[PDB]
Amino acid sequence: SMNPPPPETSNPNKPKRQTNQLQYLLRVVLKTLWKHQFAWPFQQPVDAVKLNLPDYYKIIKTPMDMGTIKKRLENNYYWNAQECIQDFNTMFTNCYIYNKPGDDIVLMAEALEKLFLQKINELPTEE
Ligand SMILES: Cc1ccsc1CNc1cnn(C)c(=O)c1Cl
Repeated sequence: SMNPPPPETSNPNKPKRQTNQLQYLLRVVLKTLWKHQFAWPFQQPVDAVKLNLPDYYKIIKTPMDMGTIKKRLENNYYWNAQECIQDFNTMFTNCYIYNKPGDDIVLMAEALEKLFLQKINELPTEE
């Protein structure tokens, strides 16, 4: 079973903003997670072919990854911070739903999620 098309990172029909919260989401939140030692499995869409996960996209119908989020932030895809926060949460949720407690990938997601929560706890108020 092939990979699906990746999530959209460009859509000229979609209204966009550059906001201080979205800037924080790139400069602080994404940056922190991206540089982490456990970031690598999450830096691009799950390649179900290479990774021999033929049931992945049967189970996971809203795929998300930090490669996609990074592109969405750098290319100003979002209207608001909540959209981006939802993408991160979708990414973590997918990992927990597909895998089992104590799997390496789940421990990796937990570490990244801890940092995610720490950083969005201090999301600045809108300017
Ligand atoms: C590359 C790697 C590292 C530990 S397990 C694994 C392959 N499978 C993966 C990869 N990424 N993600 C997000 C998954 O949920 C699954 Cl199950």
